[PDB]
Amino acid sequence: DNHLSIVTLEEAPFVIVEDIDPETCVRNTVPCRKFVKINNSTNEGMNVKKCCKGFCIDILKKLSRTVKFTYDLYLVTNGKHGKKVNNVWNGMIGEVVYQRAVMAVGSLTINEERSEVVDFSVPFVETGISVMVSRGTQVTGLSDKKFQRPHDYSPPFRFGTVPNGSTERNIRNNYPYMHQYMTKFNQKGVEDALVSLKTGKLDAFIYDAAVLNYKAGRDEGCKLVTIGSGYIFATTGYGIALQKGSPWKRQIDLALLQFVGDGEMEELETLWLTGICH
Amino acid sequence: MSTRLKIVTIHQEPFVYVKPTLSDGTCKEEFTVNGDPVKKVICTGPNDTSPGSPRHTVPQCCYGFCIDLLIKLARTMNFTYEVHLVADGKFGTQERVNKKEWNGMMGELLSGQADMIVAPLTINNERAQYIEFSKPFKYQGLTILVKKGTRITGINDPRLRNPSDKFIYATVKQSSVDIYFRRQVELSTMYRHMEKHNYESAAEAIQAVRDNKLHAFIWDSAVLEFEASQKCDLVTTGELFFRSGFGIGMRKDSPWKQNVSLSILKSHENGFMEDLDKTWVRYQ
Ligand SMILES: N#C[C@@H]1C[C@H]1c1c(C(F)(F)F)sc2nc(Cn3nc(C(F)(F)F)cc3Cl)cc(=O)n12
Ligand SMILES: N[C@@H](CCC(=O)O)C(=O)O
Repeated sequence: DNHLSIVTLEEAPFVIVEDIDPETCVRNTVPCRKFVKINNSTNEGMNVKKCCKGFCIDILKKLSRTVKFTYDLYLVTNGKHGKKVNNVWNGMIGEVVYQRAVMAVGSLTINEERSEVVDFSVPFVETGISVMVSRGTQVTGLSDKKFQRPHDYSPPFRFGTVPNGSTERNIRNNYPYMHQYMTKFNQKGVEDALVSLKTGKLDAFIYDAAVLNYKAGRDEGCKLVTIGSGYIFATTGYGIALQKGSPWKRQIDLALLQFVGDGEMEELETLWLTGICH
Repeated sequence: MSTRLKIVTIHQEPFVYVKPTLSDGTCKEEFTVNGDPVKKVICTGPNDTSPGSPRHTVPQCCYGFCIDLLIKLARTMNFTYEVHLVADGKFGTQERVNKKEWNGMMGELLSGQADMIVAPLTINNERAQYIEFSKPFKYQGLTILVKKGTRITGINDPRLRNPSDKFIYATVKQSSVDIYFRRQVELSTMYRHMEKHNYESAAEAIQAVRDNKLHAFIWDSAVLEFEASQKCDLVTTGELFFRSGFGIGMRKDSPWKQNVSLSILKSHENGFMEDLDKTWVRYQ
């Protein structure tokens, strides 16, 4: 029981997906499969052989080596990270909960509701909630009355998130008014969100801190920034999700704390996360 | 016949303040900047801090970021408790006696003297091997505390990387910073200089930087940044190296470990943890 089924999800620079070479996976990439449907009038599909690289993938490679396990990596096709719909978990969390995966590796936010259904490793990347705006935008943070009471402004401040992840869950639980106002500014993803910001179609984008900090540090012309000194609300971290009472957790926690201690972790941050903008 | 949790803490401002009780055995009534009353607890502990001396246990007053967290955890999980300060005044390391033994709060927890560690206790591989840590209630790192004027680039400064009896730098004996410099061969030159000048407690080491006895003090940034914002004669130098978290310590068999972490997660998510940072750290 050394060959583990592992789920991932594409989110640069943590997890990056590529097409296989002209005929396997080269260099720093590992093989990863994605089930692709034949049509939408069927359940029939084929697992396409793809290649995976990125910060979280380098962490997987180190754990595989240290903790001594081999794996079969696949990309989730049901949800994304994890959402409880009518008490049924989807995404990476669902895969672990319904035992299709031994572990979920990726830009997976540790939160209380997910922790009730899966076991998380120690956090290996600091995250939380940040706000991306065009440099100069006057907003104190999530608690700003531009967000909390948007209709007190003429015209009202335009802000959204990418729904169904830990960010929206957190806004839903803490700012009921803000949440119901934001939903008309829901973004299909990070790339759409940044385009709306850069083209004056959005005023602020609220999202995962680690991803927003990476995106501002690599912004062309260093126009888009995170409010404060790249400040983090509801500070949390990314964790590897494991089944509850999993035997793999102990070994995985010690290896991660070893990687931090050794300097191995700072090397990955240098390699994948460092930016030009400051 | 007691189901009351034994809590071990350590004096470490701004997380745990330790003041004497009033002549009648109570805590002086105080108030935060927001006019709210400062929540205080009676914490027993030694008065004679000297090494190799008898320890006369006395009731003292405890308050701070970690006490407010304890009170929140106790209310949420519906447990009763009693607070005592670590008898030897140490965080805790595993030292060779053939046999290896844990000291400090680590020692106290493993021996059953404590049922829980509620302090700014660093999560590391060495301790995680023997005890259960909760999810972090604070992420921070290491930095250097010097007297205003003393110029250092950081951990990669030749006055540190190439030690000499000219520039005396240290940390705290039997702490996580002590474990960090010892385990890493890359920092063995620094560790060997340090081992000869390490202080019993951070307060002693902070006063040593004031009374010109210590040049640089390598310690937790949550503590150091707070100390530099209060005592304007001291400033922190460099950025952060060995970024680490503080967690609640329990035995691997604790029936509280799951609910302790869920409570910490809830507190980060609802702003309670940010409020503690506002009340105890983010000021002046
Ligand atoms: N322990 C530990 C790991 C090693 C240290 C660590 C990171 C490291 F880069 F070092 F790998 S990133 C990180 N973020 C948080 C931020 N964080 N995460 C949480 C959460 F897990 F509770 F969500 C709470 C807070 Cl603060 C806490 C934390 O401890 N760490
Ligand atoms: N990392 C987040 C996704 C992005 C977000 O919603 O902030 C999660 O695990 O849900």
